[PDB]
Amino acid sequence: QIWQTNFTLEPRMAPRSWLAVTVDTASSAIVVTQHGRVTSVAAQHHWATAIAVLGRPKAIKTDNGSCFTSKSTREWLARWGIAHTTGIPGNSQGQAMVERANRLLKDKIRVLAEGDGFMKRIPTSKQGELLAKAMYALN
Amino acid sequence: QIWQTNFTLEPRMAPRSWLAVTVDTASSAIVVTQHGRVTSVAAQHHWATAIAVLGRPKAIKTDNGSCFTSKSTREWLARWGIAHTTGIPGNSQGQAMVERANRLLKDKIRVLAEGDGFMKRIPTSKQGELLAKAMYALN
Repeated sequence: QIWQTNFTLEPRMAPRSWLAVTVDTASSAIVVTQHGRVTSVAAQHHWATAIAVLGRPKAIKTDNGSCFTSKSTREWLARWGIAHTTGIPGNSQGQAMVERANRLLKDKIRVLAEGDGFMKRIPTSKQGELLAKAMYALN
Repeated sequence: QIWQTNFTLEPRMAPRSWLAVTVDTASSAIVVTQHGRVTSVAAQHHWATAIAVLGRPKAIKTDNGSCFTSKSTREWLARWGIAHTTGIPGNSQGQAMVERANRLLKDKIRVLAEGDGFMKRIPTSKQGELLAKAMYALN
């Protein structure tokens, strides 16, 4: 398994509107979690969840954002025995599949939310299940 | 897919020490989430997560706890098209596999926690990743 991971901003999910998104490259399966801020520890929390969902990957591709190049994240990945490659934001080889997942997720979130009567932000108490439904639907 | 679901109390995970545990009967895969209280909505939040991890099941077996027999939970399951069977707490046919999962999970949580130097409660900031690690290890 080789994953692509990024963060994408989704105000429908505010306050925890920073979505950490992983796509498994061979299967196209997605894992998404919500966060208040993009940080090294948010990335690590996200991947911990993703490992529990998909298994432990051999490698993860990210961009060169601080949250991915930090000593903390380097060490977390090493502790897990997961290889890491980084490129510039949006590079195709390492980020095009996760960027597609971002777009698919945002469209799905919008459609579900609007279907439930939410034309703008999703009420806080409804976000977790809606996000899980979007993940289910896409996978 | 037929699941067995229950709640089990794990003080190492306090304050959100109520663990909602699902086992997929054919694969023995487990999904676990943390909760502060056993409620109908906690069960629903748990299953929403479980569907995102395992897929939508045909049926779920639980005990006859309030959180499972409520109008709210009946309706949530119906909305999802998931059949439900209930029995007395601990009944074998519908709860023995999830009770085994409870025991496997609690042992794993203890071993991981003690390995990290936590002889009693796990620090709050460390619980989510430790729980995800336990789920990964068991699956």
